[PDB]
Amino acid sequence: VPRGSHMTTSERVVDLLNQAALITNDSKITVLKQVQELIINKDPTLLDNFLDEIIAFQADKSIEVRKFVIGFIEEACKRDIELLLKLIANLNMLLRDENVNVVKKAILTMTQLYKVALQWMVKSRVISELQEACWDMVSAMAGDIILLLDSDNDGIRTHAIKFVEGLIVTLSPRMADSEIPRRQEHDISLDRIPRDHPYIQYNVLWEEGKAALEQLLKFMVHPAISSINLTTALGSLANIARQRPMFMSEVIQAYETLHANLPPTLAKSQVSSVRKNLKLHLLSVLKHPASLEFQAQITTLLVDLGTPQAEIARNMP
Amino acid sequence: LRVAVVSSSNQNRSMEAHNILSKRGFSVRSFGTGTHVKLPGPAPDKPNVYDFKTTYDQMYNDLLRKDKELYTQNGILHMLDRNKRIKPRPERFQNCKDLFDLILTCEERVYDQVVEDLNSREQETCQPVHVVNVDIQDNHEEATLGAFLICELCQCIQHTEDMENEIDELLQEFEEKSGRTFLHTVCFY
Repeated sequence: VPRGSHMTTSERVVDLLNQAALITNDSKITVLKQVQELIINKDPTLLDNFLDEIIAFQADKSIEVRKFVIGFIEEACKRDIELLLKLIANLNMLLRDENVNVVKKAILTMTQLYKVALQWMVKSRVISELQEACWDMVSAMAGDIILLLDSDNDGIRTHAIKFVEGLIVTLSPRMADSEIPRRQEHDISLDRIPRDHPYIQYNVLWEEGKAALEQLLKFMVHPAISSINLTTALGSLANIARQRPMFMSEVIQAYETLHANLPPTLAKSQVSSVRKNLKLHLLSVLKHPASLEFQAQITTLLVDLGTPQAEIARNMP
Repeated sequence: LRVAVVSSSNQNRSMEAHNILSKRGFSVRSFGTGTHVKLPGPAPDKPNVYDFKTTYDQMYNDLLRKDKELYTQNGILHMLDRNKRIKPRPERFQNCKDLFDLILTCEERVYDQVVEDLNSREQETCQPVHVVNVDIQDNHEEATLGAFLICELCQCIQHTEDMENEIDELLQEFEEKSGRTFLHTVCFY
């Protein structure tokens, strides 16, 4: 940026915003991403001042522009979670976009923001009626995504499964045998929530995580479940069993059920694709220290699927 | 549409496909999942073997020394020369960190390796990547045919309204039309 060193950041943001206004194609995203860097990272004190100007692009006709806005909402809220107070309506409206790729993007962002909102609620010294209303909105959007398991669109359903998976994990406690991904080491989980919190009720969240698991387990035995959604659900259960091994029993049971009752609507190559992923995920759960308790059952299913005795041993301890 | 095509050695099936896709305006990268690079040699039980760190040009010169005549005859020098014009060396899938919409593999063993690899990476985004297999025999003629079928599939996918919602129906049509099976799964970034 020539003479970039003589500009105030604010001026440069204003110039860039008027520049983006001028650009009639997707290259406006490059400019808008520069604005994002300036107001979220370089000088976060400008974030509030320029929020409405970036959020205005939520009405852009371009798919890629609307997706950028969702990504911007995501970063803005991670920078200053209080911004969720004024951005949760916008996020939920983007969840309801006419375009499925924009909707899927909103699902992925909620998978990130739900846990951030919950931590904010947990940590807060005091909670305004507005913040309470914000959590109600977040929670209701989470419920809406759970209902997207019943969408008629395969891609939407795959994304809903991943959101549901993340929720089940957030709403259950880490334990001694939990295998936690490095990126997620600091994520809130149930055990981190004081039992005597003024607003967020531990026991309610527990029952919500359990009911989310139950919905996922029900979804999996739906007679018309698609090849992709079933393989997604199988992977999600393996991640859940590994991160939250108190559910390992339910996960193994679901694998046994599927193995005995393949949905009959899968085409031949889809059956093969699914069976290959059942084996893969059984092997994965076998490797986890907490599978000691289910080892005879996992072994039996793996032999059934045509897994050589030698391959099983490789995945043992 | 950002595509990756993956074979075993990143020499033949994936490079034929890289070439056709690239020429037809797709964003494409190509990889191999094998432990090492294999090229045909003087007998079926005597392949030439290389590290993935070795350049197509180094393989060319090595083979030009060994038997100029055999490796002109079996199209391998020409293949290596074609490859060089695309990129300097074969690439291991397990070493790359790029994102794709669609990963096409050229045989079930390669499909298994791609899936094992992606399923062992930590998910950070939960953005799905579709992985589709077509069994293609590792010779020049089947590679060419396989590449055109892959190009046809990628073309269809690009014309669809909603790739995730229509890809399985499309693959089923392709199975019926081609008589070849298309395994299909998703992995997550």
